[PDB]
Amino acid sequence: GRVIRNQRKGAGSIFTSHTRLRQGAAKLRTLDYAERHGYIRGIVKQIVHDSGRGAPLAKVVFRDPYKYRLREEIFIANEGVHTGQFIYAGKKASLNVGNVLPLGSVPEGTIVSNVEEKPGDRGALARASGNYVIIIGHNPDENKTRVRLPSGAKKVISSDARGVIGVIAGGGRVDKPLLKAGRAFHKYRLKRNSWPKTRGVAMNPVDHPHGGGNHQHIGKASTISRGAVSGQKAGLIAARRTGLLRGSQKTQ
Amino acid sequence: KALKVRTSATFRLPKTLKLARAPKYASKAVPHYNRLDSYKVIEQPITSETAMKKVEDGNILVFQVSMKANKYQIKKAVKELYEVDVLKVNTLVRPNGTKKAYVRLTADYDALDIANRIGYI
Amino acid sequence: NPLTHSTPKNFGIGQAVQPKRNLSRYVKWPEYVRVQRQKKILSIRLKVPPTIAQFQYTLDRNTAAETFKLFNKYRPETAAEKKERLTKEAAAVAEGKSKQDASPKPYAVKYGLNHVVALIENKKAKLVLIANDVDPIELVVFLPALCKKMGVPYAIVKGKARLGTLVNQKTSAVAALTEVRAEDEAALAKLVSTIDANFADKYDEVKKHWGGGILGNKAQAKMDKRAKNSDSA
Amino acid sequence: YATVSKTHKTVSRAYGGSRCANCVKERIIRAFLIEEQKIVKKVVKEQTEAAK
RNA sequence: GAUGGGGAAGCUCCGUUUCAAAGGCCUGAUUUUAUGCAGGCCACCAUCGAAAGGGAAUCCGGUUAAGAUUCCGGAACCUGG
RNA sequence: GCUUGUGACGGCCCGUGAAAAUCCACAGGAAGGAAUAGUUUUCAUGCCAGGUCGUACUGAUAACCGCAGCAGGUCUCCAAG
RNA sequence: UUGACAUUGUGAAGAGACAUAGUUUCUUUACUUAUUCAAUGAAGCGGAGCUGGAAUUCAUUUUCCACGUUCUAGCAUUCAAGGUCCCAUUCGGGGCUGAUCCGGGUU
Ligand SMILES: [Mg+2]
Ligand SMILES: [Mg+2]
Ligand SMILES: [Mg+2]
Ligand SMILES: [Mg+2]
Ligand SMILES: [Mg+2]
Ligand SMILES: [Mg+2]
Ligand SMILES: [Mg+2]
Ligand SMILES: [Mg+2]
Ligand SMILES: [Mg+2]
Ligand SMILES: [Mg+2]
Ligand SMILES: [Mg+2]
Ligand SMILES: [Mg+2]
Ligand SMILES: [Mg+2]
Ligand SMILES: [Mg+2]
Ligand SMILES: [Mg+2]
Ligand SMILES: [Mg+2]
Ligand SMILES: [Mg+2]
Ligand SMILES: [Mg+2]
Ligand SMILES: [Mg+2]
Ligand SMILES: [Mg+2]
Ligand SMILES: [Mg+2]
Ligand SMILES: [Mg+2]
Ligand SMILES: [Mg+2]
Ligand SMILES: [Mg+2]
Ligand SMILES: [Mg+2]
Ligand SMILES: [Mg+2]
Ligand SMILES: [Mg+2]
Ligand SMILES: [Mg+2]
Ligand SMILES: [Mg+2]
Ligand SMILES: [Mg+2]
Ligand SMILES: [Mg+2]
Ligand SMILES: [Mg+2]
Ligand SMILES: [Mg+2]
Repeated sequence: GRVIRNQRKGAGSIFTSHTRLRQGAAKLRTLDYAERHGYIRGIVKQIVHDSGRGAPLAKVVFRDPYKYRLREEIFIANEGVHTGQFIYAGKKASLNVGNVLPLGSVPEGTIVSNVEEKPGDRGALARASGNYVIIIGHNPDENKTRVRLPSGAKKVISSDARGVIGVIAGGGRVDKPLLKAGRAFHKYRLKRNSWPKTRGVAMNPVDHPHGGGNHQHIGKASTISRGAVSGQKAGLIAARRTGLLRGSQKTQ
Repeated sequence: KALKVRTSATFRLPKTLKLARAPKYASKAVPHYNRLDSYKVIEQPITSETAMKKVEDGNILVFQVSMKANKYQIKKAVKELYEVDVLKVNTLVRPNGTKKAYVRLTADYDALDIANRIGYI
Repeated sequence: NPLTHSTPKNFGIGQAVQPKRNLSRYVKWPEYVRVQRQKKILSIRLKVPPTIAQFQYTLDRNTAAETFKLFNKYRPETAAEKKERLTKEAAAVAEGKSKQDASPKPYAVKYGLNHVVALIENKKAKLVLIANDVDPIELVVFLPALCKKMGVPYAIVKGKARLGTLVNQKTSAVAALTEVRAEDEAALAKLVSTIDANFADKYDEVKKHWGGGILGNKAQAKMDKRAKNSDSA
Repeated sequence: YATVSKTHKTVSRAYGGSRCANCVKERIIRAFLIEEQKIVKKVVKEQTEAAK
């Protein structure tokens, strides 16, 4: 039959992002001379909403070391940072909320955000409202630093990978029931065209693996293999268990 | 000795001698003559009754005039072809695709005389 | 002193715009520049095989200078020189009735790759010069081996351009002597010997010696410091 | 604003038609004190260097 | 949607500042002279895309068979020089 | 009172509700400038110029789309007792 | 998706045969120039040295860290002031230093 929905999302037409209103891209400062030999001061000039983002951004402005001018950066605001606060970025910087430091220079237990996977990538890990990472190890030779990500996964990355002290602001956002259909509607209106969702099981066969039958039913195991093929993979992909998760989760 | 000293890290395309063209044969052998002289600019008198009224009452000459011609070229060509001074020139495009010029003469001139000195009436 | 004032200035991170410095080590060269540089690098990282790398062993500046000195006395005719000679023989010979020998037997440098090769092959050259450039190196790589087998004493020399000068071409690839005025055979034996002792004789050992294999110096220091410390504490 | 005399585009204090006066009272004091405490900072630690 | 480019047998497909030597202003030096060099900059890298978005500035009175914030009258305003 | 305009406020959001051209201002102080006379056109007055294309009418139970002078469809402003 | 071959090179320890000389082949783990990824209007790399100083001296240095910025919602631009040398003293203007050396591997 027909191309199913989850393969149409790929050509990005109606499915591309609703970008018009966003502040710009959140990133750390470029890993230049200052930030990697000493530190460098800035002022959060403004913290502000980003459409379709949970967490607020913090506009933070710095002097150019090489030219007479102001250069403005777009940070994700850690909880507690405030307009007019001074932000410190550098190896030799000091450990307070807001400042940005290389995971090497912060002891075990430090709680940081917007951390890079490789030094310099200008911020990858934990950016969603609420999330953060915690340093759990250091290996002075080959300078790695071990962290636990918000997913529970533990990764090891360069000690030079920069992070920012604290947790991303706006946490708790998802404790609030959406209550009604429109509050989702407007939510997704400023994200992408992913909402509402027809159940495949309400479609006809041309439309979906799940479509058709004289009653609605999936008709075969809804757990699909990784080696499945486009047009096939709808359901629980590569699912290694299935059913109500009873008992405490949480990685050992 | 030793090396240059570039203070900037961008390398830019060197400023190189731009020689001007000095041909060896010509473009077209004989230049074109003036493609829009006063005789080709200002085409005919327009002498509808309602135009004659502009002459009599308005101190205004109406001409059908070249499409390729602007207010500047119309003004000059009237000046030159008719020994008149021009206040301002208004134009429009007729619905048969021809340009009409409402040419207003200054207070010294009298378009009516000037009208039946070119010879219409 | 007067109402003049010492202010100094603090370029120590966090303050004062950096001054203008020489970023020449940092400029983003055009690709053609970057390539020819890295060609030379890449050329040296790899272990270059013995039949190349027998080059690079250029003749020394002193001996060469002494060798260009000689070869210069043997430049080929100039346009004028030849034109001049012609009218001399063309007029004189045809009337004075000489046997197209109201011209003296010319002594000059032999050149051009294909020319010089049959010369070496026919054991006629007495000193072949080979350039160290020559970009398809193949035009030239068989020459030491060749000159060796033909017992023809040769020398690899800096300057295809400079071989070019002494023969009136932009470049040359090879310059060779076969003939010589008796007033010069003396310094040529002498010349041949220094050369023979630096190349032809050393040819057999050079043939066993692979080349290249050189680190860049950020890597060199890396193991000059790793190998200093590790072994001997 | 290009069709208007320059007095319609400033007040005559420093930072005239740009910053709100109360705001220039501010940056004046800050400037003053910080430049002062800067002299204070250097002689505290000029001593420290000779008192250790 | 061109361009240095990269795919494609190819009609062409991709990319839009992208692995590019990407370009132009202010005046000075001329008083052979018309404009070479002398600085210092600025590195923004096409272009099309709104007669409802942004946007320099005009009004009243009169006038035609049929035009009018467009003509006439008077009174303004904007941009450039 | 009615319609429209506008202000200072207040509700709402896991929604917080374009861009760019263009204009001005300020920080800076390169430099240029008077007493035998210099600076000044962001004050006033004064002079010249402003091209190209559209501009009629219909906009609907007859001027548009529905084979048509079709009871259908087709965006909007003004709005008396 | 999985294997083989080609792109494919350099050391080192260890297995494996002519049957316990090292040409050759794989297991490990090193190397960087191919290839690959990221970053930047390729700006401060790598190596040495100055000064400080923790350090304890088994002749004297055998080393290791450093080696301009953190009360404040200011200010930081004209090859930099200073110092010093030149032009033939004009106004202008230029080197050096201020800001240490060496290698041109942008990181
Ligand atoms: Mg997009
Ligand atoms: Mg939808
Ligand atoms: Mg669902
Ligand atoms: Mg559903
Ligand atoms: Mg159905
Ligand atoms: Mg099916
Ligand atoms: Mg199925
Ligand atoms: Mg079914
Ligand atoms: Mg069911
Ligand atoms: Mg009259
Ligand atoms: Mg018109
Ligand atoms: Mg001669
Ligand atoms: Mg005022
Ligand atoms: Mg002032
Ligand atoms: Mg294209
Ligand atoms: Mg346009
Ligand atoms: Mg418009
Ligand atoms: Mg508009
Ligand atoms: Mg009227
Ligand atoms: Mg009329
Ligand atoms: Mg009408
Ligand atoms: Mg009028
Ligand atoms: Mg004006
Ligand atoms: Mg309304
Ligand atoms: Mg609001
Ligand atoms: Mg203003
Ligand atoms: Mg100046
Ligand atoms: Mg004025
Ligand atoms: Mg023009
Ligand atoms: Mg009308
Ligand atoms: Mg009608
Ligand atoms: Mg109808
Ligand atoms: Mg770089």
